[PDB]
Amino acid sequence: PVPFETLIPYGIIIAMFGVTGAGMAKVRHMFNGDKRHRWSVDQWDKQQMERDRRLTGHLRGQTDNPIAPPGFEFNNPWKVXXXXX
Amino acid sequence: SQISLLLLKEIYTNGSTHIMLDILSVLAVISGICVIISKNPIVSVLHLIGLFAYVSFYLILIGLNFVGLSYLIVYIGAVSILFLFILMLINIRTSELQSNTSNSIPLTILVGIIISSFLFKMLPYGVIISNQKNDLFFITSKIWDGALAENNHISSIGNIMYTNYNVWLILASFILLLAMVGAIVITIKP
Amino acid sequence: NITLILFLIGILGFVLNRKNIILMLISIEIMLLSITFLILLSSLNMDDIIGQTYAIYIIVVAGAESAIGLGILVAFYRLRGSIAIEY
Amino acid sequence: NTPTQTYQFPSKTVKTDYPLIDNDPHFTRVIRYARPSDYAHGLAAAAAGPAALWLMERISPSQVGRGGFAKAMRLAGFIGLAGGFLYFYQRSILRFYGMSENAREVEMDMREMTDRVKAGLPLYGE
Amino acid sequence: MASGYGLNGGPSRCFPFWQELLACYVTNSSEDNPDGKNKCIPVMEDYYECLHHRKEAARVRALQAAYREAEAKKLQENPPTAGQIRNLGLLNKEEDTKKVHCA
Amino acid sequence: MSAMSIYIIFVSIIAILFLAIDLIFAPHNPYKSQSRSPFNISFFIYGLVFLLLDLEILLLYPFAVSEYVNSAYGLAAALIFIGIITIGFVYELGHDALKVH
Amino acid sequence: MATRKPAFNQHVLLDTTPLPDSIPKVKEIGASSAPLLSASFFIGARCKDYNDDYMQCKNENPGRGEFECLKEGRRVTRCARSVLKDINTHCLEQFRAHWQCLDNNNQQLWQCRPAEWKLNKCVYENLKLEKVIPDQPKNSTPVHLRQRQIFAHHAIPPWERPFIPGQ
Amino acid sequence: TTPRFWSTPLKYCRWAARERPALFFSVVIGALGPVTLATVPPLRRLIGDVDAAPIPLTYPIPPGPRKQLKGYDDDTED
Amino acid sequence: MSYSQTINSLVEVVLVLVPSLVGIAYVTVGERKTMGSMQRRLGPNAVGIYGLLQAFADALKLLLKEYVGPTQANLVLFFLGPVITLIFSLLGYAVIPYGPGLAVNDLSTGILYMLAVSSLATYGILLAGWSANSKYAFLGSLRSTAQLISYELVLSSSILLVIMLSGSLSLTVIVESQRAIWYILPLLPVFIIFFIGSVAETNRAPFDLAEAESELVSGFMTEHAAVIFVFFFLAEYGSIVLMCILTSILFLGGYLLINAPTVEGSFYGLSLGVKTSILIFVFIWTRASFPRIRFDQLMSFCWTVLLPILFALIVLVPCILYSFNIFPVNISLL
Amino acid sequence: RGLFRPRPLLAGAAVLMLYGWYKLVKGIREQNELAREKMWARIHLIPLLQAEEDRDHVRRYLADQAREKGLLGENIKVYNSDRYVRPTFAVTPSKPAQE
Amino acid sequence: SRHIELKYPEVFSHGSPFNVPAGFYPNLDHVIEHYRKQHLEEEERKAKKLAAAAAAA
Repeated sequence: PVPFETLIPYGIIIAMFGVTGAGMAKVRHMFNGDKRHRWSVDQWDKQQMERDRRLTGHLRGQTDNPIAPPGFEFNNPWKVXXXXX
Repeated sequence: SQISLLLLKEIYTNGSTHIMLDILSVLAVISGICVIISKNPIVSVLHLIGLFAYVSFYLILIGLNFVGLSYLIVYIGAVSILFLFILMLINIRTSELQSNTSNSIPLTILVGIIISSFLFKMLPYGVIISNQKNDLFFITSKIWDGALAENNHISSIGNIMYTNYNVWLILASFILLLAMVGAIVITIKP
Repeated sequence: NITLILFLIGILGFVLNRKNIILMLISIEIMLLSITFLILLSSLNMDDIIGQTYAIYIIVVAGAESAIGLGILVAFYRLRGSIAIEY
Repeated sequence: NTPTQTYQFPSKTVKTDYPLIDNDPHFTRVIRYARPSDYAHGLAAAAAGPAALWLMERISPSQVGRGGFAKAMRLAGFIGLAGGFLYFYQRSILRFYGMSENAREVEMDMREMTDRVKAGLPLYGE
Repeated sequence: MASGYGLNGGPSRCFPFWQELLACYVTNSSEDNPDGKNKCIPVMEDYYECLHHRKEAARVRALQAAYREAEAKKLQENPPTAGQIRNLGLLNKEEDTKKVHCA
Repeated sequence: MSAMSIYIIFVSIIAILFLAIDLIFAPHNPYKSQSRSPFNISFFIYGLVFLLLDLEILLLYPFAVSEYVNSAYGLAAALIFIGIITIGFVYELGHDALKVH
Repeated sequence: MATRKPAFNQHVLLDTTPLPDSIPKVKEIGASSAPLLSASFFIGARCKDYNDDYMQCKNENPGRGEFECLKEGRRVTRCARSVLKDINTHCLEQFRAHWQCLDNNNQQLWQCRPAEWKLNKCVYENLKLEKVIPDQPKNSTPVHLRQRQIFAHHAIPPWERPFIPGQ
Repeated sequence: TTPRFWSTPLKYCRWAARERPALFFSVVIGALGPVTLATVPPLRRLIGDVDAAPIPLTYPIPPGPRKQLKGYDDDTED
Repeated sequence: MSYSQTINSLVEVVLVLVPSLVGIAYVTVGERKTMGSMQRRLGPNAVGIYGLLQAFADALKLLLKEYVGPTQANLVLFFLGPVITLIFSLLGYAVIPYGPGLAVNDLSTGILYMLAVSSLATYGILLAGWSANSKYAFLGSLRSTAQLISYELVLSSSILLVIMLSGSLSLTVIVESQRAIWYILPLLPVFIIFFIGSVAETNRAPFDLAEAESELVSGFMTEHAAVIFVFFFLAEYGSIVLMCILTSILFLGGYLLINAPTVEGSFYGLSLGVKTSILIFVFIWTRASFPRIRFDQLMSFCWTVLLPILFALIVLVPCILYSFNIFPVNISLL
Repeated sequence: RGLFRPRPLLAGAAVLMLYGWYKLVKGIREQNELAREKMWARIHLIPLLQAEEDRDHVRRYLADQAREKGLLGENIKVYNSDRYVRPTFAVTPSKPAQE
Repeated sequence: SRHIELKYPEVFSHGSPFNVPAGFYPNLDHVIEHYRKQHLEEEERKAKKLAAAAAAA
């Protein structure tokens, strides 16, 4: 027959992988503002996310207004560090 | 009357703390000192491995991930295993390797002052920018044309490593070849 | 500056050492790592991948040289039984 | 159709005796412009290797075991073939460099390369 | 550095200075006139400044001392807060943008 | 505080707790020259050939993430490098320095 | 502010000083990454010449391209602004569907073909702009016009069809 | 017993495949690289399998002079 | 971002490490039950309902057991190697993508990171054997270290072939690249070699001389007492699971399947788990099926069979990628 | 049993390998085509993003020159060339914003 | 000699072809014209030597 008590630990192992998958996807989704996350982000994507924030306030915020709001021309972030150049 | 220059903390996209560079630097010197004052050569190599790790972690935190991981894989993972192998097999009495370090103390002091004073003046302003009120700050911005398709450091090396500078690669292969044949010829029975 | 201090430590290995030739190899490895550390930080300051490439070849050569030196030491230990200088 | 830019890259100028044809000629040009004496010189150079080894054996025997000399002759033949071929290649390519008398070659390159211009071909290929 | 290959796969940031230094030397130095390479002196200084930034560091700290000296003399009755600062140029925060800009 | 940084903390904390339990709760009581023999050269050789071969693989990893740009020209020099290092492997096999029999 | 990638930044420095009146003022683009990615090929259609001109001006003025090309810099902004007003006048629904799909799909274009095909049809029949990708392999179908996307997490509905202009 | 390659090459290759398979086919696999380099690209051209053009990895600057454009100037603003 | 970055990082690490250790706990339970069923017996069915508490009883027994160290050689050194081994054996979970970019660290050098942490774990075994202050036990630990670095070369050589197809060291890219095809079909011999190398890398039977009491001089792992045994046992079973995850990533399509955020995540995690559980089963299956290989023959197998084949494939594969115009782009795409 | 004869196993292995390579040719070619589209999409955006960044650098370079002449009385010359060099250092206020 | 002639003038063609900012590379036309002249002068010197000193014999 089929020894199913032998299979129960495999079901536990598979289900733990399911919890990590579901949990990671959920917490990232909430972190990005009820939005799917970004992955494999290069320097171009990183810069585009900073530009989105200086338009909306959120690194994931979107807007399609063809005109920038006032003060956008002053809020471009120049990053400051002490040591490692 | 307004404050045209504005400074504020960065919330996300923050970046690591430069404090961690200070802890790693003192861990390297402590482990380095422990290398040359340890009684047992095996324990000396353990402190040396520790020194490799701190330098390797240092390189990773400043963004030199590929080279930093290469140190872990190659120096810790291969070179120092070979060192531990031979040391842990050969017969060693610690009494035979321990000299009176006190007789070396004045020469130690003199050599340190002479060598450091000359070698420090040779360092370009980049490496001495942040070591020993009016603190200077590095500022960075973005480009778009430069960032069209960024390479990771390992890809930038790979772009030139086999084509522009491949003479170095050939030369290194010959050294590896010679090392393989040489170490075998002097150690094994034919 | 950290690389300078590390180079001193490797230099001091010879100064503080009369009888331990295994420490002699280790001091050479500390000096090589110190010099490679200095090249790597300078090439990050000067935005030059060639400096990183130089570091990679020093690592390879330092690894190959450790292989030869451990081999020579083994050919020496086989006839002697000690790596200790009677000083 | 002159491209209005007939010298596009900074090249190293080298003092030689004969006109420079090509400082980096394609492998097939070097074979095609080879003179019949280049084959003669290259073959004789190749044979010299195993012939020298054979001569050493006949005058100063190596006292090697049964199959040792055949193995050394196989390696000496390959060494001679490599050195003979490199010498053959050098003899031809030195005329492309202008480091050796090259009048037949200057004519041939002028003949060949003018023809590609009249066919609309790129001078050196694609 | 001078190689022409930066960390991100692009060219190295000091390469244009190196190319110009080599350009100045090749076209001004010669065997007939060896003193033409004196024209290269300012370009060589620019290449050394790109690598190591000594002159720029000396200027910025000289200026920052003056900037912080004058900033202490003035009185900030109501400097912008970081929260108002973080709302600069945002879609529905015109009040904070005007306050930060003092307009 | 990043996920990677927190991860190393938690993994190390796990190791501390396990040490803590056995060093706090498990019973403890302190229950409490040599000869020199020759060692086998085979163990140096394993580490030797590992180290040199591990260095050669590292020098090929940039090629695997740079193939599109390297194209035919990079492949040629990568193949030359591979060809040179496999000759040294042929020396290692042929001389039976792994103690085949 | 250098192009070096920062690793220990903890602060941001902003300057409130405006441009001098000697410089003509242009209004900046107010569109974020996902909308202008979904408008990128339409910007590339109308504004190719000005885009190229601005990059040619800068190459003509090495080391000084920033300061010597501001007027051509302003023309690029106004041409791309004209496409974003035009799309927001004629194709707003299909525009929003595409970039909201992109913004949920790691900004990967092969995960949003049905929305892109909808918008490409709408943009073509209003603003007469065609998506064009240079140097695509001639033997194969262009990748953005393929019914099936091998790398799409969601398989594509058979009914949703690629928009070939002029069909 | 064990054949010699330079005496009878075909017999040696038969023995090597059966007696040292790992080393023999490793030599065969390694040799297929150069063989496919010399055979497949020639055949692909014959069957029309054309190589794709390189994708841009830098901004594609147009050659020749600038186009002397008029439009979207400062008078067009607002 | 929406809530605190520190909170986000805490929850993600908890979501990976805690379920991963539960998985490791039940792999040891499953190994005994599966080998039991193959052996016409049951296995654990008493400690807990259906034997599901067996691994926890074993761990709690071992943690409350007294530890016997060396003859006061060095207390720090005695624990250092075991601590090193466990920490660096669990570190490789931090780059495992449970879905696209769904890793603790979505690293562009992720594959190199796994290779680095694995080579740091080998030190603890060498270090532990030296601290035993026993000649015979050290030679076994030394022989074990020789096996681990040798078959580490096998895994590194195998991985390079996979990187040639994907053009990337990022684990998410390697998986997304396999929407074209699972690499097991075009790299089928590489997958067999990589699986064999992962069993040898983990000191698992038929390469289990580290734990072989029957052999005269082998079995230095058999001398690890209470808390040290827990460390090495957990490090090993956390390495077996990680090897089977990494094999699923590299050759079995990773998390790929054969609209809500939670459901899509659950399926990707479940898909990776099924592929990992299957390879976990194969690990157990081979241990029950074969006798032990001698140390001299296992080192000959690595150096005169596996590596010569791998380095031949290192020549063939990129020649094939060039010949068909299929060298992949190395830009950030997938 | 035929399940363990090498000949059908070898044939089965080869077909799986042949199928996998055929699919890999189709996958990497279409993946290379997707990369072409992604770059051209970025290329069309680069001038409008770069012009915006170019204006910002122009603004702040001038503001720094106005600061220096106002504060120090004149402008210190860092480079002898007339070229624009993106700053490595920046004058910062002694404190950050309060909140 | 005080002037240094480059052993490797082709170093003027070095530089990464990827991620090039607009207006990054300095103009090198005077440099190429310098080496065009160096090449044309040398060819003339050989031309006026094996065609003028060869008419004697």
